[PDB]
Amino acid sequence: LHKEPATLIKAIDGDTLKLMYKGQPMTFRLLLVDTPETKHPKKGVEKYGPEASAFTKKMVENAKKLEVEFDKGQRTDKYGRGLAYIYADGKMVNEALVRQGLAKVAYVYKPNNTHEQHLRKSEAQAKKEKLNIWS
Repeated sequence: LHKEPATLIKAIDGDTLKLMYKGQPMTFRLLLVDTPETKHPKKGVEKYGPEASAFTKKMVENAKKLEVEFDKGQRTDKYGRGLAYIYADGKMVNEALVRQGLAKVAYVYKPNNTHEQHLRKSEAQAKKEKLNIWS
């Protein structure tokens, strides 16, 4: 796996970003994590949804550098969203959310599961610490 640069256009939700990648504007979905949603009329603003969204937003907006890292499987989902691990100043946004109890590890689709065990370890720790959704 390798990292490539991207530029923030817009943070949309806890787990969805609009980036400029290879000169094109693109929506990215964070791989392997589910954050509570702010969107949807069919749900509403779920609990911690707003918190997860502010966390993702500040972490990507305050970064000097953003990088995207595709996994080994498909790189877009059926909605045309890029599927990637996102890094802000070298720190993985997907892991940060999980480590804070602001996201669960998603149902996983091989072969797009390279950082699966890393994330599940951060998730067991946030659980252990009873943070946010594990409160």
